[PDB]
Amino acid sequence: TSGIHVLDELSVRALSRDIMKQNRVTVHPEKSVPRTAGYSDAVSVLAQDRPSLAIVSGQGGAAGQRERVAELVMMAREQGREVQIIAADRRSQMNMKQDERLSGELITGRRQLLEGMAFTPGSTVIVDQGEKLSLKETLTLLDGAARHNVQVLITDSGQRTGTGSALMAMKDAGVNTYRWQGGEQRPAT
Repeated sequence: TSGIHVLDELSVRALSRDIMKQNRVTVHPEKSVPRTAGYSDAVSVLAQDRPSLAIVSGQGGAAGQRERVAELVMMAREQGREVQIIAADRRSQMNMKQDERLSGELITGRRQLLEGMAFTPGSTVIVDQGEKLSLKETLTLLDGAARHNVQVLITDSGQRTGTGSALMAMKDAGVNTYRWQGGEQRPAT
């Protein structure tokens, strides 16, 4: 009875549909209405809940959009929790830059990537990406961490014409929850 306001995905389901309503918003190029905050408010609220997992599409602004989702990472900075986040194909340049918080403090990126050991899965992951090649590689490693306290918050920059197709794209990255184990044992199949 109590604790029924938020469920495993009921909260995420409602905000995903409203965000898509602006994803294909009836906007004319003669007077395109900018609204980056439209999916910033819908998606940011879902992280305050618990299960971080939604869809977002950008209309204009590429450099400010990558730093914007990183503002969400600050909300985790105060909560004593680091998070792994990847921008579109522009993330490579961000690695040289973006030293205000992602210099190397995600969470299990220490021994699991360099020596084979495992790190306490308990981070939050959000991957904003126009290209889908970035979404699939991030998804494979994230699968192990998602078993514990992790989640996928992502945006996109190529769903303006096809958004539902992008959802299957992430699923094709190897992520598959069976019953006793997910796709953690499927590094490439």
